[PDB]
Amino acid sequence: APNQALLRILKETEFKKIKVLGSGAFGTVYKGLWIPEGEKVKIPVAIKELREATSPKANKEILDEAYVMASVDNPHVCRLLGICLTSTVQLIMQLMPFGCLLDYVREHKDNIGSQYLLNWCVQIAKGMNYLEDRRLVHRDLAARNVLVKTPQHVKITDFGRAKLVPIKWMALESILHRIYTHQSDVWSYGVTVWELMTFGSKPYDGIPASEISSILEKGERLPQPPICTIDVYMIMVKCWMIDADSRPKFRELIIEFSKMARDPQRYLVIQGDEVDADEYL
Amino acid sequence: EAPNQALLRILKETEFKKIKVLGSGAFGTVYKGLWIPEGEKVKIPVAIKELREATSPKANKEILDEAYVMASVDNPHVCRLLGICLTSTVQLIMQLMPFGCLLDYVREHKDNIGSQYLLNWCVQIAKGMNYLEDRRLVHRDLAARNVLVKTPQHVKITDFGRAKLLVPIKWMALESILHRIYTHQSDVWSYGVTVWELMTFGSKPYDGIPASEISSILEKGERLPQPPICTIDVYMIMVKCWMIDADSRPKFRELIIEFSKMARDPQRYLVIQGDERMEEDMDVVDADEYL
Ligand SMILES: *CCC(=O)Nc1ccc2ncnc(Nc3cccc(Br)c3)c2c1
Ligand SMILES: *CCC(=O)Nc1ccc2ncnc(Nc3cccc(Br)c3)c2c1
Repeated sequence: APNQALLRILKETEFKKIKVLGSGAFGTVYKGLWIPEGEKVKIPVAIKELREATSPKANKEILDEAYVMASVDNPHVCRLLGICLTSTVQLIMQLMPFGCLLDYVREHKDNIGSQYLLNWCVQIAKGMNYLEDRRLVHRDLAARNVLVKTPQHVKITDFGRAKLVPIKWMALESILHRIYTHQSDVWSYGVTVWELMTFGSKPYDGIPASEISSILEKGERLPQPPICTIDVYMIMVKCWMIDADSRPKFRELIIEFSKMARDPQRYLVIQGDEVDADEYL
Repeated sequence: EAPNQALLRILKETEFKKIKVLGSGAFGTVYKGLWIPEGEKVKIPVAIKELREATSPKANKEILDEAYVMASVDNPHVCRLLGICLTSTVQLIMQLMPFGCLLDYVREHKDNIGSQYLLNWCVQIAKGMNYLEDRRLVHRDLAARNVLVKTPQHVKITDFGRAKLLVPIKWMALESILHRIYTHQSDVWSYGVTVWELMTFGSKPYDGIPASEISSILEKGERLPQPPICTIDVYMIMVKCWMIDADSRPKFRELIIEFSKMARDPQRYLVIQGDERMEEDMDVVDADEYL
């Protein structure tokens, strides 16, 4: 029907960049402070200035992404706050205090519980299902791209493609033919999960990126994280089937983990197991 | 309701090669090959199964459930799955058993097999099948060419293609032939023929009989005949397993016990009268040395 989600346009002077968050091949990120004009309030944010090259073809393109971060309302996907109109469009968004899901697990890894890990998997599967339900391919899904609002709430948030290269996290169809379907995302999901279960291991460490396409024919994949039971590692493997049709659908993944979420210690073995923008409104 | 921490190693194909073909089921085939972990100067003897050639997805979601199972059981009497491979058409790795199919071993060293050796295998198998019936599972396919020999002192079941929970007709119960109904008691019928197989050192059950008159033969009340080296005490247990009434058949728990009695005194139940027992480099450690 009508799709009335506001796009709010902010002027740059209202907010400044503090420290750099990460770098992508085209464009970068900052964590900064938004200070509405004369409102005595400093809102924590995240800003993305475009890849500096700015030619026009890319601008009609960067904007379609802003359209999207702006048009989805779901508990599991970040929601875009503002955008800026520099010559090279910038995008604004609420900052998530606990950082990338990838960082959070490295810093409080001695403390993460089995109950906590499954809840994140079930949540992400929902966030990805919402988009697959909305017919949309993320194409870039992986640990450094899910966020932590509170250890109890996570949200997907990079859309660099959001088409409606990260090879280690891409399906075989992708590497060889640049074919992304909803099921090509599932392959990424499978590696994203392996990421949590190692609290931050680099998938395929030290394997030159070019030998990767050949490794997968040869039939090798990522190994079994320690704290994983075989019931969990099996779902990771199924997502890596060379046949895109053999992979689980994001709808079914929500369900499978919801089962394990009921009984976390039966599937995960851990030693010693046991101002806000959002506020703004 | 205890967690399942069974490992599943994923291997890349280049790490191992197929040497000679082993056996065949029309969809799928075995192989005996050599697994060579990357640059670890070791050649491990293996067995590989490249599943049946088509990869209709429907079948892939199915082939993997089998791998889940060979992987999830720890018992001295069931082979245990080592690795799997991710070709498009899934493949499976497993520790090779040096003495081959239990069906082959008995043909090549038949003039030397002793009464004590034969009963020990029966009691062992009964345990291997009980372990599965105890974990709610039907092989559906059990027969001589599917038990293996680790050492003349240790045997293990190993083929699951069917692996169902809840066609080799000569080895199937009557419920199976007419209605495809496998229960744990319908494996018992197979067991009965598997044993008859040992007691003939490899005779083809129902030889020359066209497979289609087999369902009719069984209602006529005929069955497999008495292997010579069998006393009637042993052949009776074979017949009881062939009762048309699935409820009349012996349970795998009870079979373990019955043979354990005969295993105490092998010459009182088996008559052999030869009775008494007993260039290719080695780079090569069998399944155990490598974790
Ligand atoms: C791990 C470093 C990091 O990305 N941390 C972080 C914290 C909170 C966030 N809140 C909102 N956005 C992002 N990242 C980000 C990436 C791309 C585009 C946008 Br506007 C925001 C984070 C990231
Ligand atoms: C009698 C020929 C034969 O099957 N020999 C043989 C020796 C050792 C084995 N070790 C492991 N597996 C098998 N067979 C087999 C069949 C199906 C699937 C798998 Br991965 C292995 C044998 C067989």
